[PDB]
Amino acid sequence: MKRTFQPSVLKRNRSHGFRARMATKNGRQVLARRRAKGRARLTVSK
Amino acid sequence: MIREERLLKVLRAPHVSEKASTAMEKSNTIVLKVAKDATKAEIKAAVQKLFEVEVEVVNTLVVKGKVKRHGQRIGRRSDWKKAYVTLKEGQNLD
Amino acid sequence: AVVKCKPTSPGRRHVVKVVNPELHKGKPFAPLLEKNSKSGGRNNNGRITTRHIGGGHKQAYRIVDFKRNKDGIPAVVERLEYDPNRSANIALVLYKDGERRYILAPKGLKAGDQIQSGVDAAIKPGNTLPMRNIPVGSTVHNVEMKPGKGGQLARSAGTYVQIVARDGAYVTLRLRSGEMRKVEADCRATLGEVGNAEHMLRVLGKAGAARWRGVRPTVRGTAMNPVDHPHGGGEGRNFGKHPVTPWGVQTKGKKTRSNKRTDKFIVRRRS
RNA sequence: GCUCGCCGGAAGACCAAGGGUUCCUGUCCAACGUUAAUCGGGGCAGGGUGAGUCGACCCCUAAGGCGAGGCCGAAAGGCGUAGUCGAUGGGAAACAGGUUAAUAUUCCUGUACUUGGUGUUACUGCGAAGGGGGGACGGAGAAGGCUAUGUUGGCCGGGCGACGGUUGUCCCGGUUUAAGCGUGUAGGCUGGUUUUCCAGGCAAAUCCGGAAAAUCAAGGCUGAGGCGUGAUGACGAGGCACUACGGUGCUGAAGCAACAAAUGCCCUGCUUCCAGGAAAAGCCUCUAAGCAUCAGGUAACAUCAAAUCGUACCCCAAACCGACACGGUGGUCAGGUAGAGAAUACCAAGGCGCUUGAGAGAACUCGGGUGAAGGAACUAGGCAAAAUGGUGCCGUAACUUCGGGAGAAGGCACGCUGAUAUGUAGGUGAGGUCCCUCGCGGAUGGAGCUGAAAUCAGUCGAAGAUACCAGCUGGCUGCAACUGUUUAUUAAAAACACAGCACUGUGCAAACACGAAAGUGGACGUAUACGGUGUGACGCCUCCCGGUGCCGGAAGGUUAAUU
RNA sequence: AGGACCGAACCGACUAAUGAAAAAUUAGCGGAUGACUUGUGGCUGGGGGUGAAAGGCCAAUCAAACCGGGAGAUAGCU
Repeated sequence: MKRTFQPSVLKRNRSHGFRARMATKNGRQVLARRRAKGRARLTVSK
Repeated sequence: MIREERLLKVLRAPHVSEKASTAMEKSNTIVLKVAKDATKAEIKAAVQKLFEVEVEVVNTLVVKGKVKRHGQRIGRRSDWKKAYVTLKEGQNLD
Repeated sequence: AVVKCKPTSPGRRHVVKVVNPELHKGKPFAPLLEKNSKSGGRNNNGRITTRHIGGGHKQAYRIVDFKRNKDGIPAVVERLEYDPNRSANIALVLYKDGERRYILAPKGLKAGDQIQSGVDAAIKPGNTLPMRNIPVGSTVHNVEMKPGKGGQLARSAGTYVQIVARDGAYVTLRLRSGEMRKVEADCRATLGEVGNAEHMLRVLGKAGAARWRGVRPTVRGTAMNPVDHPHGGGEGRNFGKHPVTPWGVQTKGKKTRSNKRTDKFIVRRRS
């Protein structure tokens, strides 16, 4: 059965990666929040 | 024209292994560990100056670091650049 | 000519082709072509703005000349061509100076026919001249509304406009709708009817044909649930409401012209 | 190790995606592995990924994204021009063999190619953000020419049979060889060459386009395959020396022909159809500003250059997505016998026996087999099973929109052997002989090779479409015309859609829709068009305006802000 | 020629019996040149999308997704 997650690296990056996040204000905010939290992996970026 | 200083920094070590030995013996090709940033030409230059030996050609490759586990904690070894440097016919290297 | 297809399968039974042999069997004039990608009836916001558009065949855009400005140079008609972008047929013409253009093929036109734009040009089919120069009572197509703009009225397969009157700086057109409309007399117009008049006799004959023309299916409001359309819901088939668009506006009869800027030019509305 | 069994259009081989060391070697067996484990995709250590020509990067663009100014918006921000990004598409170049425990079009051996500089001598119009060409394109169909590949014969090497026969019309194996360079064929496209002029191609153009005129019927472009060379080489069945039983070193015969043949190539072709079928660069060409006897261009030749990153391994799976060593997952390769076939059966190459076994042979459950007589009596319902099942030929009703219905129904023939005919009809096609504008040419010729289908005669069986494979049929009737679509995971239908029909709106800055707006879709469309609504092929058809809507009217009554 | 026919791949899911499986199995079944199917990338966003329309689908979630916040909502009820 075709399950929901069907990985594709480029797609992932474009969607969720650092640059995408940077591009918008909300993305930036998210990043900031993550930083505040103390996340080790700030984004999906490898 | 590569700088002397740069050249010295390029070459990290000789690589000892069965394959390397074979290369040395049969094909007249030395297997070096080199700086990850070191391009082929630079490597060649280093070889020529620092070992005093004519170079036919340099093949490089990047070796990826193995992931290991020291007890409970996970940790990755560093990547490093290997270079097969083929010396010209009759060139004997110390 | 129209051709009723033999019923060798259902979905071919009711098909009627409109087969013109005089069209060019060949690749069109490539310099006048350009790319024309499909919308899916969706705007820059990415939302569907006009339902039921989608798919259909890839099509190039033939660059048709509706402005029709080569004044004084006589052109000769090289060939008639199929245009997928319109109900009419187009005609590749060749001006004496070596330029080619596509035009709407008018009714009588065929390969070898000479045509001409300009004030001086002969009042014959395919020739183009300002409506002050065109005799009253004549049938015209590809009619400009603003001088210099390009033909906007009567472009469709078997349309034409009657010049009913010329009163000073304006002329009154009897448009195909039945609307009588004032238009500046310096606005250009091509003599005769536009070509492909048996276009309306074609019958698609199956669902697939429609699809091929880029038309997705249309669901009836009454078949929906109330959350979707004003007509939705009802156990079994109910419909106890005045017909309306998906956005609640009356559909059977309610007029929607609001343009107060061009009310002056409309002599009489259609009926 | 020897048997046995299973897959073989895969359960084999090679990739992409995704994973990220799972690869190979040594070593260890606590845990992990549904049991044991000496084994492992487990633990620990070490090793392993070699590129000018494969892929990325790179040049070019599509959908789309971002977007200087800009337009718009309380703010945030939205849209968008110039531009700049974006492959899933376009763009230079490598093949064969050998090798590692583990890499190879990457190493080695041989033999190649590419496009850049730099320098040269030789020549002499070069030059783009511009012009033109080209690139550059659909579906279906039909062949014909080919090859991959296979079969048989020849050849070469080996064999003479654990049991009757087996020196022959006998048995086993092999019989392979690239890119490149040269040739330019089957075949496809197009008339060429020169001269003159011209409101066209944002300017110019010797280019393209258009007009004339002259003269020659062959000119050019394209093109699989074959042939030659590449190759006195390589590989080569197996023999022979050493042996850490893993292998290593030497050696090496023949290496042809015919027939069959793709869904691959010629073919981005041809024919045809309507639903009318990307873009931009590379590439070719034209000039402008310019420069002017300099640069630049093409000419060969020399030299230098091609960096960087990926390359292990899994990849229909125990390594990816499914919590698991548990269904899903795009591309490429496609042997034999039978067969229409990529179906099916048995096999090859290759890969596996699915990580608990051993007994026993109760009830009951699951999955199968057979069944006296009866044959739907079962049951809500013939649910399920049983049956039908192939090719050829004969034959086939109502009704019909004249296409259908129809594979209607129903029947007959079917193996093997011999003969017709030591193998026919056909297919293919070598020598020889003749012609010739000479070649991959044309004629004639028929050797050899291949080869159905039929008829007649015999013959075996209970049974010849013998297995696997492979329609059940007919009669009346509701609904929906039809092919389609639908409740991912209890509903596939009579529901939705549909061609068709009707009403209605909409004159273009269209109605309408998404947007505080700018704008965008509608549409680069223009009433034979577009939107909405209902109805739903085709046939025969299809009173009430009092109520509620809509349309038109505006005499009077009533009536807001305002005053 | 064909939204033509029979039929593998491929796409589906009508009948049947039966956790390996949070929808599968085996045996049959429908479509199979098209209103087909499929890879890669793109776009549409929550009273919003998309919908051959079932209130279907929008990450095992849908008559209004998920995450965090208002928030210790309120609970004459248990």
